[PDB]
Amino acid sequence: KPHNVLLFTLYPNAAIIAKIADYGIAQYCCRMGIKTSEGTPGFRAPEVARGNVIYNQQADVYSFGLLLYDILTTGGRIVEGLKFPNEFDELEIQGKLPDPVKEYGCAPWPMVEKLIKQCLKENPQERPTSAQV
Amino acid sequence: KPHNVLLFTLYPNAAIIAKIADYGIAQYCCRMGIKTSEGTPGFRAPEVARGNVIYNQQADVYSFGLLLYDILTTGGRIVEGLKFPNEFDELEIQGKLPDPVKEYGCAPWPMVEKLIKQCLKENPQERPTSAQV
Repeated sequence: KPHNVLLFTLYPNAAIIAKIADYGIAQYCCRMGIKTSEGTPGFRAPEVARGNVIYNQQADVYSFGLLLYDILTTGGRIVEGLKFPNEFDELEIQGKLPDPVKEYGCAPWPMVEKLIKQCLKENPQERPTSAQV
Repeated sequence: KPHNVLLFTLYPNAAIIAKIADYGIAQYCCRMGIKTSEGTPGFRAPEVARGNVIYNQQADVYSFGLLLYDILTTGGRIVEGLKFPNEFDELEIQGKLPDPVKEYGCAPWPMVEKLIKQCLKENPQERPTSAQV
């Protein structure tokens, strides 16, 4: 989520800025996948939302994509999700999300809107791996 | 003065933070000294204040000392100098200045209070050179 990302400095030309915390539901996914479905609604992969699949580490890429969608449009959809958590979760699980530039009115960043269109596909095999992102 | 010093970033672990500007009265002091007395009252050396001496580059060290006195006690005396510019100039020219820790109430910094006691002496020959500071 945009809440487990910790900022250590706001100076752009630093060496360490962002860090990751809150490893409460981190598990082991070697080759066989995972059956338990956990994660905050609205930041879950489509496979994580449903409880009838065995998903792999690549379901964590979708969440990153959502994070990059919130980083891009300054957390625009998180504010609106407070009013409608049901629509929040439904759209996050489904994948029918608005174009980030069109609605929230941000300066175009065409080389990360491509990532946001890549690592949000409903098919986990098509999303880039974490080493490719 | 603490007005010709320009800040380019407030991140301590940078490479360039402070810079010097406003070279309006910068002159040439090879070996023979200078006779003209110029500079903002309250930031001048004792020799600069009087107009009957031939001072050298080391009269610019005193000003630096005053700057380090304002950097230390967060520009304490500059605020009080607005109410009494005459006392401001008189004390700056004379040299009878209060102990920075005692009056303005700052955390002790004993290795820069030594500079403020060194490069504010009434005898220009005793102050450290700019390469020693």
